Amino acid sequence: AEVTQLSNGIVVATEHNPSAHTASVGVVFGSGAANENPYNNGVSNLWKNIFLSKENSAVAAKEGLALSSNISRDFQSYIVSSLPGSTDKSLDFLNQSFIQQKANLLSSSNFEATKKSVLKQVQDFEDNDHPNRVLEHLHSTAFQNTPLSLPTRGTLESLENLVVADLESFANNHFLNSNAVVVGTGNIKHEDLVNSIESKNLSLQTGTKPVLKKKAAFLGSEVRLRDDTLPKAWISLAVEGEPVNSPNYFVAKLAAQIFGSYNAFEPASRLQGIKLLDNIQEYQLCDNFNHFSLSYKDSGLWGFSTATRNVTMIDDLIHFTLKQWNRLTISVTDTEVERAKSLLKLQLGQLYESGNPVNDANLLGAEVLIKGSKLSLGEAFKKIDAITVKDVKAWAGKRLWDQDIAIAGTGQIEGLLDYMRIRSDMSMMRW
Amino acid sequence: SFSSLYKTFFKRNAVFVGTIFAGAFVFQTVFDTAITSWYENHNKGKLWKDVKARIAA
Ligand SMILES: CCCCCCCCCCCO[C@@H]1O[C@H](CO)[C@@H](O[C@H]2O[C@H](CO)[C@@H](O)[C@H](O)[C@H]2O)[C@H](O)[C@H]1O
Repeated sequence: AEVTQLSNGIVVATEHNPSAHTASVGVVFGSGAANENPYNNGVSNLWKNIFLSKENSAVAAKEGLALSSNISRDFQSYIVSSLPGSTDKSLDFLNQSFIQQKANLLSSSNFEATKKSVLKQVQDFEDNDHPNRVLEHLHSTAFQNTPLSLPTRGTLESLENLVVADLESFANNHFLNSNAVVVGTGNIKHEDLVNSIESKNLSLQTGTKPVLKKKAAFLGSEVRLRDDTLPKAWISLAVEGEPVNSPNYFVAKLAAQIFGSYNAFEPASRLQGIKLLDNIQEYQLCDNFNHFSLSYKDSGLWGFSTATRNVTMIDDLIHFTLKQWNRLTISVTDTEVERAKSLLKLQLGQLYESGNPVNDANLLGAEVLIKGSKLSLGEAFKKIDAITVKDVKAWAGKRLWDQDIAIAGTGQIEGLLDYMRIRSDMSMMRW
Repeated sequence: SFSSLYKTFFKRNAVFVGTIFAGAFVFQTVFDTAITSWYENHNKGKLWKDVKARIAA
């Protein structure tokens, strides 16, 4: 009823949900793509896929279990889902995969087949997923030569050069008890899980701490992947944002909610209380846009992504959007701040109070790894309601006004002006 | 110019038009006096003021 957190060597964290009809048990490691290098980039993604390999999944399915794995920038997860009663069967599989097995999943035929699978996977993403590919390039240029610049799926070049040894090296260096948290969500009790874990013994690399490196840094820059054969222009643009556990974490998320998301083809989306919408609908400057406040351990990105077929008016799209951002520093109104509060609460509620145990597992593990605990919506909502117009203006004057930007784009971006023209729009002339 | 010296007066903002114009007014006065003084001193003895000092009727 408040999320329990116990440690006996292995940190166990659970979140009991009485309305849930299933249960998820897994392990979340405090290491992701941000802990790789340009040459082993994609190793985590390769691990995810061998864990989700047919051999491993068939074994789990026979037991009535479903496997899930997510590779993020700061973390990595491996979850098993089952009925509330088969919760102990999940632990056995989990125990087996990360303690008993090794040479079973890393066999020549399984590794090569899995490698070939992720290779075609990544190739398709880079070849067809334009909005996400652009967002990945935003991170790449914004944090270039820094941990946060590496794509989570890895790069084709490094992927084709990866061997079983690379996987093992990463596992020995990151899949450690000191860098992990065993999570339990859905319909399960803490005692049931802690005792079932405390039932077994061993340690498997005890006291071993993960590798350390240099911190993430934001660099005003841009990467342009022009492709005149594509039907649209896809653009992502952002300034240095807030890291997780930043004092302005919510103020930044609220600022992003002010401008929000938009889908020109959805009737209700066109009626939102967003001033930018009055400027962009007259000549239909875009098909959609979405503002974000991405937060990581060392840094973050605040900005937006947009897609448009109006290739001759991209300059107006960017101009109007950045002119609106200017407003956060000098003229954002009370009702805009109040509307943002309500919608932010709804966003967080939908994110944290989702009816999915695997989602809760990922969120719970990631947070307890970073701050040792998980913040409740009750506390989050209180912080949000305390945000004032002066807080937004103070934050904007620091993060937005006359600040460097990172830009990424693909498709028909001839109309996207030079860096300086876009950068100049981060402020307004004053007397 | 030194970064910290600039920051104490304008922080991370460029100088505004109002201050530019105000500075131009001050510049005009100080610059004129400095140039005139250096110019007249450089030609000391040749100026009418200097000649009138000795010469009379
Ligand atoms: C025809 C002959 C007449 C010549 C007269 C010369 C004109 C001088 C104009 C001088 C300053 O005009 C001034 O320019 C600076 C940018 O340099 C503007 O600054 C604006 O952009 C800068 C740079 O991104 C921001 O730091 C700043 O916060 C913002 O207000 C300022 O608001 C404006 O007031």
